[PDB]
Amino acid sequence: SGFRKMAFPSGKVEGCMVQVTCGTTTLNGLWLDDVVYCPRHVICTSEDMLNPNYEDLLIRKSNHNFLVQAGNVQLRVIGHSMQNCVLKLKVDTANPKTPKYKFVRIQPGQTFSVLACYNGSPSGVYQCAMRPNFTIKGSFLNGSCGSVGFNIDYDCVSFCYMHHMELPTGVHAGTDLEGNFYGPFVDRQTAQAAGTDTTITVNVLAWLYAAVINGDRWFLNRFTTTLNDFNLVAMKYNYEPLTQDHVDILGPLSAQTGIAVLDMCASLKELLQNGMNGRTILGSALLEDEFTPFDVVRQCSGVT
Amino acid sequence: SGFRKMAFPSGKVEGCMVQVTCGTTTLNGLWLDDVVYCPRHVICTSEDMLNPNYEDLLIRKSNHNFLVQAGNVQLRVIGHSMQNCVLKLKVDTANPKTPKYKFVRIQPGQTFSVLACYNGSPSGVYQCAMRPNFTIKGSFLNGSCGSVGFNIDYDCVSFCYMHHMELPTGVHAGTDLEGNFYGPFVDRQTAQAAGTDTTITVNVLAWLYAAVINGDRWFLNRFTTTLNDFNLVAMKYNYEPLTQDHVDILGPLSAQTGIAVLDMCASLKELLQNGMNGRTILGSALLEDEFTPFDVVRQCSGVT
Ligand SMILES: *C(=N)[C@H](C[C@@H]1CCNC1=O)NC(=O)[C@H](CC(C)C)NC(=O)c1ccc(-c2ccc(OC)c(OC)c2)cc1
Ligand SMILES: *C(=N)[C@H](C[C@@H]1CCNC1=O)NC(=O)[C@H](CC(C)C)NC(=O)c1ccc(-c2ccc(OC)c(OC)c2)cc1
Repeated sequence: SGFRKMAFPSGKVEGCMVQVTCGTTTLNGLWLDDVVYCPRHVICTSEDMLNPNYEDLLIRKSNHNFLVQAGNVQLRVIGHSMQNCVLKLKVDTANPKTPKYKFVRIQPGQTFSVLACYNGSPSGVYQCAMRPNFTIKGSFLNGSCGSVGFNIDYDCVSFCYMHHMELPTGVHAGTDLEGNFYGPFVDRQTAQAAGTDTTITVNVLAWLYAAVINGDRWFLNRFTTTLNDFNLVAMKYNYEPLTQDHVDILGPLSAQTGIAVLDMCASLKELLQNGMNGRTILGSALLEDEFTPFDVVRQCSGVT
Repeated sequence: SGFRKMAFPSGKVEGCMVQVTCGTTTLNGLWLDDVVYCPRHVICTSEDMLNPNYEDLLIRKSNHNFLVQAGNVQLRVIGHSMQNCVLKLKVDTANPKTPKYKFVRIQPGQTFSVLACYNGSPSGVYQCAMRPNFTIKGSFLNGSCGSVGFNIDYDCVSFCYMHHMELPTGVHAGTDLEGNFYGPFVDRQTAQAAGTDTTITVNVLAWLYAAVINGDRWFLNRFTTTLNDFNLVAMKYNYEPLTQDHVDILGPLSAQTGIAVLDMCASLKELLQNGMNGRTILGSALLEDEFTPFDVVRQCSGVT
């Protein structure tokens, strides 16, 4: 009965990772059915990444310029189209390991597992959150583009993220599986100012609930607050304003711990204004905000 | 170019997870070749866990009392033997998804990925470290026993851990894949005092090196120390004594950052004696010690 940052089992996703090569650039691709999805800047020369006119680059590209490798057995491309910042390649073979899958655009605050890939082979898996400024604080090196972010519900994989770029502040930006960027970002080597990153307030509260479940409960005080007053101090500390919707999501958690949601906001209020005083909650000296209420429940329920 | 707690891709391991049921108790099993490994306390009734005489329990067990399920297709047991705290069942079918595998006993401080399973289906994956007192601080609920810990080197899976038990301090204990417990623990519902948990000193230094690689470098001071003097303050702070062996492991990291290992020990010395002063390193306000020098390199190298 512990609590750690968990990631979805990656097996169902590794069976879709291929290596896509165009010219000299090589990256990762997602092979579902007879289609392979990859970032469109695979057609970019290392000097064209400064200001690329992607439309006048794809016209000079034919099918045979794309070398799709799934393991040491390569795939023949038959058709290729572009959708926003994603490239779609039609291959003469449907991936026999294709799972039940879905393309969903997630919302700021939601979490997902990331399968970091290099040259089409998986290197590792870790859990990420979509920050309110639509960036993510992942770990990515050269060739990691095309690695995807995903959730798993029983047997169906929800593909929500594909890696594209690293921002000047060290964080990361990418697109949904339809090629549409999360946030006001474009595939272009230029300084792109990410917005101010607020803290996902509803996630911090769910994390504090997972602590009470896990014996760590020194932070519960004898105070209380209202949703309006708690919100007022939350904006001074760059926290997301808590809505009645958020309160209702935490409700299941509130029911299992017997601590009203508004009373937990009170303990978080005094925690924000007075600090942890060198103490730690669930082995961290910071307030963690990359655990959605859903994540806490499924971890304390053994959801498979 | 970020740094997060990564876990090995789990795909090669999920293909070995089965459900093992004996009487009413049901847990997870590791199906490699024509053998299935599982914790021996599957033969334990919920009242016999207080003081179980495992030898006089296995004799009253035959082959047909063990229901091995791999998915919704069940396996017939033909032979069963006991090895320390592990149970081995001979099945009439070799697992066609068996990988290149190995059974290795790891050492305190080493890290491995954990595939948390329930009813034979995987629920998630996270990274763990073998604490110097031979416990681990994982996340485990009822039915998680038989979940394994593993490392992956190219194509070969190194099975090092199998979950057995939770200790009173909230941490976890288990065996190697030969049934031999890590530490002075036994499979028995009784208060088992874990030893004092020291901090894996060599791991903290490697983590500080990953920070310098990642731009976070406010902690490097203009001081220096010797291995002997640094060790003296390390024992007052319950840190593992640093050996010349540890220094040589960090060497590759020392070479990439240009910071002598002994100078990094100096920065860690003053960090231990003066605190972070509310600052954070790599997004944590604590000194992290679950990153081996190997883990840092492979993450900054894209090892697949
Ligand atoms: C995909 N394979 C990579 C993955 C990146 C590179 C290494 N780590 C990653 O996460 N994608 C890219 O390299 C894209 C190429 C585009 C899509 C054509 N570009 C970038 O990731 C990138 C990095 C850095 C800057 C940058 C410019 C100017 C700065 O000064 C203010 C600055 O400050 C640090 C950064 C731009 C684009
Ligand atoms: C396997 N399926 C489980 C997994 C455990 C239970 C829930 N979380 C886990 O990690 N294994 C067990 O339940 C084993 C059974 C043995 C091997 C026959 N036992 C325990 O995990 C266990 C838990 C707690 C105690 C305990 C006793 C006395 C205390 O008071 C001082 C105390 O303090 C908290 C704890 C013993 C054994």
